[PDB]
Amino acid sequence: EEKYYMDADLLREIKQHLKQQQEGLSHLMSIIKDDLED
Amino acid sequence: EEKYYMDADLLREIKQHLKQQQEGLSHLMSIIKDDLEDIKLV
Amino acid sequence: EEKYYMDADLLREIKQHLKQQQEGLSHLMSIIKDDLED
Amino acid sequence: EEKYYMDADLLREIKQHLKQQQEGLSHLMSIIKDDLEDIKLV
Ligand SMILES: [Ca+2]
Ligand SMILES: [Ca+2]
Ligand SMILES: [Ca+2]
Ligand SMILES: [Ca+2]
Ligand SMILES: [Ca+2]
Ligand SMILES: [Ca+2]
Repeated sequence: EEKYYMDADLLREIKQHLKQQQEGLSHLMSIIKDDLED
Repeated sequence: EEKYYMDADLLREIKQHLKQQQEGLSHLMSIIKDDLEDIKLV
Repeated sequence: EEKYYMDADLLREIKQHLKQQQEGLSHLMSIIKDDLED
Repeated sequence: EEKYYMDADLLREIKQHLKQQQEGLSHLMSIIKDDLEDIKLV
């Protein structure tokens, strides 16, 4: 079972990056979605 | 059929997103690399 | 009305980046979502 | 309550995503900057 030790700090930073990226994309969609469609 | 105008607000928000992505990727990749690399040749 | 000229190539690259980033995040969610929840 | 193990597959896919993000941001930011900057001092 291949697995990787990490501290809570590193896992938190990974989680935060994914969350913030999604939030950013959703923010952009709120501007550009209606242009992609018309 | 080949050229577009983009509104200022949309361009501003895109540039801000890309800048923030970049700052985030750079930090995250550096800390992942340094934490997982536990033995390094001097 | 402040606006910015660009060619189809540049707009396509912007669109592709946003689409590919979303796809990547959705891909990661298909692995990590059940860990975030339990 | 302070340390974790991450499975190999999840780590692999995260690293791949970050690498791909980075390659994409670098390219996109460079072409945006160069296209919008239309006058440059020699
Ligand atoms: Ca719009
Ligand atoms: Ca407009
Ligand atoms: Ca370490
Ligand atoms: Ca999982
Ligand atoms: Ca496991
Ligand atoms: Ca130009």
